[PDB]
Amino acid sequence: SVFLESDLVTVGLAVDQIVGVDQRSENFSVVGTLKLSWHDPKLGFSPDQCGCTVKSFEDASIRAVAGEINLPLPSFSFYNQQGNRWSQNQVIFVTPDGRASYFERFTVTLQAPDFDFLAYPFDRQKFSIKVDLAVPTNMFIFNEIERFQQVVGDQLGEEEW
Amino acid sequence: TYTTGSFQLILASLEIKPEAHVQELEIRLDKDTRYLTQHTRNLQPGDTFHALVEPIGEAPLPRLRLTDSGGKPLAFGLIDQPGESVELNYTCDQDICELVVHVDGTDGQKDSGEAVYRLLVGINAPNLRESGQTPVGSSVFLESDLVTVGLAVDQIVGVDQRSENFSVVGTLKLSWHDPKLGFSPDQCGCTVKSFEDASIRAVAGEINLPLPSFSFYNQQGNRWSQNQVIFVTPDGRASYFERFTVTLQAPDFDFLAYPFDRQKFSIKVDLAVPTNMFIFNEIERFQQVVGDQLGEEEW
Amino acid sequence: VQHFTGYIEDGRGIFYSLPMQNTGGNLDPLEIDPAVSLGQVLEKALASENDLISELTAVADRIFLGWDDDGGKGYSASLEFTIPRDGFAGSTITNQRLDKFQP
Repeated sequence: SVFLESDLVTVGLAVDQIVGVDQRSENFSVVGTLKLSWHDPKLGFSPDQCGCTVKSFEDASIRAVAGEINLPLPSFSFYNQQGNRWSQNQVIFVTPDGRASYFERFTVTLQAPDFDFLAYPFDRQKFSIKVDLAVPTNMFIFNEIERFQQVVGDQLGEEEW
Repeated sequence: TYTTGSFQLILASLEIKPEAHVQELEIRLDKDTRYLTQHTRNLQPGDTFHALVEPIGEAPLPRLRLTDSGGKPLAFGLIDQPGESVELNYTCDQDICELVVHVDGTDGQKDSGEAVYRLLVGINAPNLRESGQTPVGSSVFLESDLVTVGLAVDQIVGVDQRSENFSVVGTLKLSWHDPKLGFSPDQCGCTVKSFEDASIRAVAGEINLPLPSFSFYNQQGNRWSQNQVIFVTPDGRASYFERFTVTLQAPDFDFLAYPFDRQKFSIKVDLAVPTNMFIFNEIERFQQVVGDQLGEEEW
Repeated sequence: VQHFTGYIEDGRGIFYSLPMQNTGGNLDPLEIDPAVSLGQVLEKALASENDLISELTAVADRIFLGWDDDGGKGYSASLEFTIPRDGFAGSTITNQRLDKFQP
């Protein structure tokens, strides 16, 4: 190909549980896991020097590792996030073949401006979790969706929603 | 006690042969495990490495390979003329080269059930089989570090039944033995090295050696840690102590039988490092788990 | 001294005029360019037993008199080289993954 092709990243989101719903300010807090996986050979390395098959970044977002590597990376953001997201198990794995993966377990309060409580308690709501790539389409694009684990998940006991 | 460390002086030889020693491993191939790798020591130049896997309960004949630290091939596997068992031999040419042995049924991907294989791996030993004095020598594989963990709960601070979480305060103790953390007390003039107000990740970052960093799996928000301390002894013994107030998310609250429901408060501490590096070996009962409180209690 | 910068998109091969480490990437470096030989050694390596070490000295040896395979910074030694009479970097089939040997 003669044109510069946008990098392909596969994204997967799963929801462990719906932590809460605030119906007056119209937001909802959800905890789950987010996985990203792309292939940028510029991230590659020779395993002869480091002596290992994986390079690991921990407790740092994609923006921070991009800043300390100075190469473009598919940084993202929760579009309707309120306040500071609580991230844990945040990790980035890079292989010599350029395969890079990002994993995060997040508790996030997302603002929902489409709550229609006119039919309460018979109303049915749409909890939309939007993850926007912070980089333009010409650089990275969400290509496909990874079903690494079930989206809704299984909980013991009943549930409000 | 004797002491170990790296020094400099302001060569000769040892006997006529380097120390030779072999060990064994029972590797289980199942549906969730169709591949395994094991790391080895430095293997000073001139040392020879021998590997041989055989099947016990069947004859699947899993393939073997031997690569470097990064996975570059160094030795392949050729089946012997007699039936069953395989033989692999490799002599290094560079100093401080780590070897990883790979066992895989890449061609034998058919699934029937769990299988067991006996793998004999030795260094400097040209022995055809185990022969004798197998455990007298040192281990040839890189062994995961052993850490003892102890958790105690001072009290249950609170339970939030709508968001399904609970806040608990307690104490956590970790204790391992990594000689790379050791030091000579001649320089510092003390028998303990102390790190304070810093998590294991931070001290690992400022020492640049692997340490058994952990995390509360279901933690919500920032854990409140105090008395956070790490003690290191010259003999490599390291201990971590923390008093924590943590809000843990509990997705297994079943309030269908309230107020007759009985709940399970699960406090999970996950090691942030892989099993091949550190493993929780045993549990330290340094103090009572539930603890004693004056007055009644909601839970 | 003579120093030439080198980079190939896939390591297919670049000759040098005759009248070492790597700056980056996963490349493991080592008068006609063998084109199909890449394909034959690729297919031969897969589903092969007790040969993956062997194909190197078996087939890639016919570029002889210049066999100075770096394979990493382990060598770290220059070669004066010799010319008998008066008168392709990278592409060394290796492995990187640890959970599965995929050349």
